[PDB]
Amino acid sequence: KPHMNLVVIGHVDHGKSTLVGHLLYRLGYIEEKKLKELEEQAKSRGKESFKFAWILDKMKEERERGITIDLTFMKFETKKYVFTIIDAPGHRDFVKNMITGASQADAAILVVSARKGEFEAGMSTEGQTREHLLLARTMGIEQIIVAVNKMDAPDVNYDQKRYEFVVSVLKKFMKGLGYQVDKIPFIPVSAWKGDNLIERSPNMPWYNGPTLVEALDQLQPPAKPVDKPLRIPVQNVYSIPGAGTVPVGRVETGVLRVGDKVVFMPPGVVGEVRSIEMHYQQLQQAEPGDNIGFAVRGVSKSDIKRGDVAGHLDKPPTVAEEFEARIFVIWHPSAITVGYTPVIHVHTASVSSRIIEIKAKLDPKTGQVVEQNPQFLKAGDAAIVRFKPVKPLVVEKFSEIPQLGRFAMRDMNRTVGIGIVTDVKPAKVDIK
Amino acid sequence: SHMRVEVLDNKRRIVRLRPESEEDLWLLRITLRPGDVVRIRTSRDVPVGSGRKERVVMTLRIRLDSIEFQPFTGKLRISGIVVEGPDEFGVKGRRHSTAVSIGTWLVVERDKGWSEQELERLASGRARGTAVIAAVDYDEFALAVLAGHGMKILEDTSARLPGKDDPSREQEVEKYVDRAAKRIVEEAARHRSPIAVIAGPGQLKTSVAEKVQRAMPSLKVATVDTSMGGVAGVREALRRESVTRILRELSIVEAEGVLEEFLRRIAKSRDTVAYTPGEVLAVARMGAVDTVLLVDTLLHSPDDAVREAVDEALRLVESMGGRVIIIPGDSPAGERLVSFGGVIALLRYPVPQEARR
Ligand SMILES: Nc1nc2c(ncn2[C@@H]2O[C@H](COP(=O)(O)OP(=O)(O)OP(=O)(O)O)[C@@H](O)[C@H]2O)c(=O)[nH]1
Ligand SMILES: [Mg+2]
Repeated sequence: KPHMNLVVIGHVDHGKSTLVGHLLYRLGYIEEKKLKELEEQAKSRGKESFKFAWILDKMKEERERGITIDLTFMKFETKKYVFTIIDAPGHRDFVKNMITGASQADAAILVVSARKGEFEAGMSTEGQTREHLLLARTMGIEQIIVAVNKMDAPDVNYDQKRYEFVVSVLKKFMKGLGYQVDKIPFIPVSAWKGDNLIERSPNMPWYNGPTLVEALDQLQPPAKPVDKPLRIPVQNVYSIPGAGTVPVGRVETGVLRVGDKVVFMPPGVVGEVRSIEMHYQQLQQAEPGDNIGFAVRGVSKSDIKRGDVAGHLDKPPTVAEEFEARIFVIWHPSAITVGYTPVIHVHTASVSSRIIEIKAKLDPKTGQVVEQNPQFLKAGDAAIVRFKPVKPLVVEKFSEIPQLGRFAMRDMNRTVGIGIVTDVKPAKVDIK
Repeated sequence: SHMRVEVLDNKRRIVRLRPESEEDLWLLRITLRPGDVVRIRTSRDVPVGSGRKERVVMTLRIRLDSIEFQPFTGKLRISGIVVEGPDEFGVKGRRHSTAVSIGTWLVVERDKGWSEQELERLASGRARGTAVIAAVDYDEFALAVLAGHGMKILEDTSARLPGKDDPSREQEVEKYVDRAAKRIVEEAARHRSPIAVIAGPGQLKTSVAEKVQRAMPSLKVATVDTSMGGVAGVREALRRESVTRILRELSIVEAEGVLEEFLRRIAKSRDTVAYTPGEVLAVARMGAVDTVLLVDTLLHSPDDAVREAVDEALRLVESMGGRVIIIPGDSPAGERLVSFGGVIALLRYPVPQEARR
């Protein structure tokens, strides 16, 4: 039974966490005493309609706010598939975390609220329905399900007229991102009530399309790049009793086996894999797409962090001293020049990098070099530029290992640019 | 409070002065030039007499050869060939290298004469102090010390925190903020900061802020909303509106504004900016320069021509109502400048490119 990673994205508070929480509850994955205990806890403090969200959100600041800050991971399965669903933050201050979720994902649930004002917020120039769709695209997600949500709200009330509008707007934009929009479902749902999560909703007879669970089983699982060197971007590091220090991440390429020696780049630390756990299950090997914890003898929690990448000593992850990229400027208020230092988001990592050369401006339609060493770039120029990471950074040529070679450029709480890496100037491997 | 400065001769070539703050030391960095002859009481090791050495305090006149400043050290390093001293020691022709410290008396002789803007520049130093900036998120923490004349990173640190599901994740973030507060206090103390700007997304910054306020209650503690922690956050905070106001008297900070405007014009109205020493001199002569942002390293370039061009252009824009701002290369803004040859200028009106001859 095939496995896939689902990232749940969308603007702030449009209902990602309740949608995931309720879906799990309905599917039979949350005990009554727990969903009720949370109901009590919620109501008891400020929040109240948050009992579903609070089976994902557990951080101190998260409950008080009540905002998703960092990813949450849960397992469930349908008829066809076993799923890791990843609950992402919508708040603009934490889109770096949404990005690490998107890089891990095989497919995305776009949660967008149909409420008056809300939908327009998220689809505005600076809103996160727009941002997360962009980022998901640049991070290489090509399977997307959009759940048009809050369909029960007084100012929506199952109105097919509203649904149709949000779909219209959504489809336009997504089409321009490069999505074959007609091949993707727009499911009117109520995350709070449950409309169209698992069974048909009485309240929306005009739908006829697939439910959420139905859409899920229509997803087609990706390819598994075995016979590519092992790469596991680490998402988190834990010190666990009974295990030792265990990184957690999704295997991107190659295969990992218990007993393998592994190197963490860029720190250059080496250790031996004692165990592999995925969804609390003991594995002897992890294939690409597997989302695992793996215990590592000889490495401590202070040696490795999020954004590091594990590989075999045989062929270690490239650490870029410099790298070359084909980029496209989405937004910038003025002029991008040599010296400009956005932060580069790749796989699970985020590192500021100084543009040290704008090699070329490209035709925005046919891609030919149109100017060498232009003075500056603006939205929305296409260019070839050279980057120098300010700290060590693992990147990989796009043509070799794409998931480690596609990135967003972000500056100043905004998504400025997107790129793919065309060349890497490797740093000298150091090992410990 | 500022550098006492007194012109000794009728030809106004000789000035006695006494740095009383590190900003005064910086003022000397951007003012003194190779060829200036200084006179200090230092001391050196003389072979009196037989196989033995004694350390003797003596006064020398040194033809400055080298002027060097590193922020937050309270020292202006100077070096050159000794042009005069006690003849009993035979020091003439020999290199002397020392440092001007705060309070060190020194007399300096400029052949061309001490202009009147130069004399005023020297005395301008309000002993504006120091501030500290931090940025915290669940990933990184960074802390920096800020002055008019420099910026230095004091802490850069991943918060190798658990993931959120981890039991006692609450305790480990509590330790994290305590660590961050203890560092912010230590450095504000170490540097005599009246102000601590604490930046970051969400509540971490305010958890940290509360604890440093409680430990230094006289300290001015301002939180700023910011996309992220770490160094990138400290750099973002320097650009936020609240910090630009609080820290407005700092050149490092004020630079940020004129760079933002400069870039805007590069995109939207190109003929109203200039950069490069040569171009800035050209438009400074026309009277077109509203303000010039200049990395200090240009003042001390090894090329004589460019030091003369830059000082000229700067003489020019000051004389026709303009603002001149000098920053260290070692600053966020100063690093953006290197691509533009270290100087940019905001022009009062469009000067066409054909006209910058
Ligand atoms: N009426 C109605 N309210 C909803 C629905 N879905 C979510 N809400 C409400 O919207 C608010 C936001 O809930 P969340 O699950 O925290 O939304 P979120 O997108 O996960 O929030 P962030 O992760 O912080 O971006 C809560 O009060 C929910 O009760 C829905 O389908 N119908
Ligand atoms: Mg949420």
